[PDB]
Amino acid sequence: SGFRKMAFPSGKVEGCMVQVTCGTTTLNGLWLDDVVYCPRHVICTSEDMLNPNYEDLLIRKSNHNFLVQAGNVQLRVIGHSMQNCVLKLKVDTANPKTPKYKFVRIQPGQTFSVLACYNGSPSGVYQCAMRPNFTIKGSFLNGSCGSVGFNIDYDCVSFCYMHHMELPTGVHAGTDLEGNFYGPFVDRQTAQAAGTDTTITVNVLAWLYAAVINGDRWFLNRFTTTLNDFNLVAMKYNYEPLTQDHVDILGPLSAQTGIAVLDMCASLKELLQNGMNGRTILGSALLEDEFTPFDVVRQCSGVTF
Amino acid sequence: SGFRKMAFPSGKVEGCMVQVTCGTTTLNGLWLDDVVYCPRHVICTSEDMLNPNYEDLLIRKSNHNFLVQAGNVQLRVIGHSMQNCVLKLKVDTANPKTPKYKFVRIQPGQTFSVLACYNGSPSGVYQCAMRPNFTIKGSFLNGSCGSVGFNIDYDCVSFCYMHHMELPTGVHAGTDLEGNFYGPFVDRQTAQAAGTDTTITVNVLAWLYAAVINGDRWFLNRFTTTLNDFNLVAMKYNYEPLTQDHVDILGPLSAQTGIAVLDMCASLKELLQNGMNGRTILGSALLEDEFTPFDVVRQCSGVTF
Ligand SMILES: NCc1ccc2c(c1)CCO2
Ligand SMILES: [Cl-]
Ligand code: NA
Repeated sequence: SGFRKMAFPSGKVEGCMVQVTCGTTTLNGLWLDDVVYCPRHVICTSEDMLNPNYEDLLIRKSNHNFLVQAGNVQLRVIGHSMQNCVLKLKVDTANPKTPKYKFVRIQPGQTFSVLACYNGSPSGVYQCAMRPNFTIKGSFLNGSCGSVGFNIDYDCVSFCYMHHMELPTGVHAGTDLEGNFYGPFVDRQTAQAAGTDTTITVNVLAWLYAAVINGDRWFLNRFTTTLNDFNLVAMKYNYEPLTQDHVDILGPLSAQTGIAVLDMCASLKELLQNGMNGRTILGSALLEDEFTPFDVVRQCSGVTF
Repeated sequence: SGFRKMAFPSGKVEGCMVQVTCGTTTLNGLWLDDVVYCPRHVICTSEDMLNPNYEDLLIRKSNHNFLVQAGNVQLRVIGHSMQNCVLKLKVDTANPKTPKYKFVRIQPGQTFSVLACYNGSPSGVYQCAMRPNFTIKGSFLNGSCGSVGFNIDYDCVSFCYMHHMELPTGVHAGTDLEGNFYGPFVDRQTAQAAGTDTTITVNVLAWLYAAVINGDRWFLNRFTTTLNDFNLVAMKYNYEPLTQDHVDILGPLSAQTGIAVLDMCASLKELLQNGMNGRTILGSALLEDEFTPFDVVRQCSGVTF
């Protein structure tokens, strides 16, 4: 028993992290087969940062301008190109530690593990969710750009995030591994802000099921509700709308615990309208929304990688 | 910016996890050099759980009674010995993936990463603290025994915990890697119960310093306290006593933020009296006690906001 915010084991990704230096700028790269991926803003000085022309900045660069270190071994860059906001550095050696992998783009509300890295060395791992406002509430210091996020399904690593920047509120923005930003952000120093965030309803429900499975039941009640009724409540409390597909995804947990989703929606309605009355749920005084239904099932089932 | 419960990258430990089978029982083992460490209760049978005599159970075993599987490979057991509550199986292959490592016994309040494993395969990684009552609040299902906890300050893995059992309240008990239990617990199924747990005061103070470093000051006040008056108050809320050692340990964070340790104690006193009045600290509505002073310094910027 027990329920913890849990990251995937990070070993398969640790073996892919390299250090990329261009000029005075050092950050992290992802080395897979014979390509190192990193943010294209690595090629900017701080003046270009204000309004960069990335194709122009890249023309000046020769392969030898990119210093890439894998541990204490240098990698020789033999080609370079840009895809959206990522730079792709062709190297002369395929990574012998390349795992089975795919590039995937995730949806807001989905969770993933972040391997935070500095100078090509993994420093920590934690679990994140893509917020509805397309930021992530990460923990990142200067030098962490190019750190990546991922999930593991079977033996295949699905890379979903590469870290690019921090917004003024201290939350974080980045791209998928094809260099498309999550959210309405751009890689330059201009005025940018996170939009108003909302709470991930299906994830809060999943976490209430996790609580019940772990013996925390005080919030259960006799009442049920309807989607249209609940979604009016959700809107009022800045929760994402709950869809029928969300209800279906929670089906397993409803059958396992004997609490139908709209039964649990009635619990959540009452929590939103009245608070927790001094109690906690799974050790939290807040409603937790960064566990997906799959996360709850997986941790309450013991799946391995 | 940001502040997360952050585990160490798990890859160095992942490459040490094996499966140990004795009879009908399978759990996890830790393979370092040519030795596999696992809980000695793997040799218990179903009527041997209340008062097992481990010396008598072990003398009846031959090396080939121990099945050790490392990934797809069977390891050959060529010797065995018991040390306190751990079994040490000598095998005929040194683990080629053995990291630099040491065995460290930790004190209550210390944090570490847990690599949850089932059948020798890692499932996930999360952060735990050794509670004042010598339990940990983990996430462990049947088959998780022999999972380990560790830190990796620099490049050396300090192994500090091996999981043995779950107590009636759902919390977890285990040993150091020399097989000595944390707390008054024994590897018998006779009824035992964790002592009343308390809050790790020095860690809460660390986390409040983390909140100031990341730019939040709302909970400070104009007051101070003597160390003894602080302790007289905090023990009425089930907080651990704060010692001069703890005050010394917090010196660096005090210097970085400009807030004297006993002034931060006065802030904590008021937080216990008032609650948070609808506010949060580093995203939490409760006072967090599983970040040590060392953790905060490792994760936070060196420049206060
Ligand atoms: N706006 C994120 C960002 C961060 C660094 C950097 C750039 C953008 C361009 C030059 O270097
Ligand atoms: Cl310690
Ligand atoms: Na109900």
